[PDB]
Amino acid sequence: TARSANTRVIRLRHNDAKTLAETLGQISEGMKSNILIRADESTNALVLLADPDTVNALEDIVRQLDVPRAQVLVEAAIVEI
Amino acid sequence: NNAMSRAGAQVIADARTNRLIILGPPQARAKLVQLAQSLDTPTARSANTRVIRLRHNDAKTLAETLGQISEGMKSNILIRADESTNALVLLADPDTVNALEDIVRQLDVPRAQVLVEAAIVEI
Amino acid sequence: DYSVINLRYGWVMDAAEVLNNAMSRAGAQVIADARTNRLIILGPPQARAKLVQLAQSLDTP
Amino acid sequence: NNAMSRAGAQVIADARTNRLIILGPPQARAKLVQLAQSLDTP
Amino acid sequence: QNVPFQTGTTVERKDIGVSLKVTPHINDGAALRLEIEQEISALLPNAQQRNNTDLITSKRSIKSTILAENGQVIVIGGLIQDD
Repeated sequence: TARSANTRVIRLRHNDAKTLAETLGQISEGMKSNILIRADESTNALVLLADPDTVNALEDIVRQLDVPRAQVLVEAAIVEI
Repeated sequence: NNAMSRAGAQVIADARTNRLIILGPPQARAKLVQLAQSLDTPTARSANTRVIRLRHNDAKTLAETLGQISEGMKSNILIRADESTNALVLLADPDTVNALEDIVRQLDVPRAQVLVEAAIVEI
Repeated sequence: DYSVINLRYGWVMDAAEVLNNAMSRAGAQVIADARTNRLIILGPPQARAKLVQLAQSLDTP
Repeated sequence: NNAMSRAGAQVIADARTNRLIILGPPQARAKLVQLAQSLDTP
Repeated sequence: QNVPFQTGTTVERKDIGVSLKVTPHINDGAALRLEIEQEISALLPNAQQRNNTDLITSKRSIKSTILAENGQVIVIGGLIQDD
């Protein structure tokens, strides 16, 4: 029955796994009957272990923290007469 | 155990297989199976979180200040930061969420620029 | 009689010490659920009605 | 609690919602609601 | 070019020529922030003293921090020197 197959594996885009993992571990006290978010820097992935409400909440965190960032082309110009 | 007044009936828990063995009247059985069916429904302290993007400010710099003011908004309160996407993770009751939104909307402004022209004349 | 009610913003943690002393020094009883914010009260119907009204005034910010 | 001499009537506080539940005579109710209205003045 | 310069003889390598170092900070929308460190060096063969390379290592060197709009040709700096 329960506390069995209640785990999750999350790939990450545009973010490191351990960097977000410290922040999710520091916010996951308020989602606590057990909560475990650990990282993997090899395939940049994130291992979740939580009840499915907490799983959906952490998916809402992750889907709003993994965005493609923006680029700037800077053209500086110097004129001297 | 305190469902019957000060015992008579009995109650036995199974926290591995989540089972309940109750030894008593049939109406307490029926009404508390109904309270079980209302009791295994999700309710509060669930989906009471928030993610805030920041403009013109770092996340950790404001996060120390919000963590140092958030003792007075305290039944739990959690503001942590992210310097990658400059964002701020809030966990609070919705009144405290609106109060911290009032803090954030008055601390993220575009700052002002000066063009300075110094001039030196010598004869 | 027995009943169970919800709370929108009210806390059964704070209201437990209230409702235990709602009856003088016990008779009626009161049971809190701080996970699902439920209140199971076992007593007179007027205390039920007046304290559901205090709950509806109590879950106001 | 010491408004009645050494109890009879009772008094119950709510420090979250600032409520007062008093169980006693109506004149203590009226005079102490008036002391409340003088008491919540700065 | 990349030239040596004496710090004693205990010489050291140092870069000479057009250079640019940008660091942006990007809002979701308009009004980007820029931290510019632009420079133009040169090297001088004409006015040589009794000493080493008179390296014009800054001829312009504007190290500023501005806040611009994403299609707007703006002016960062200037010099008008009359004599």
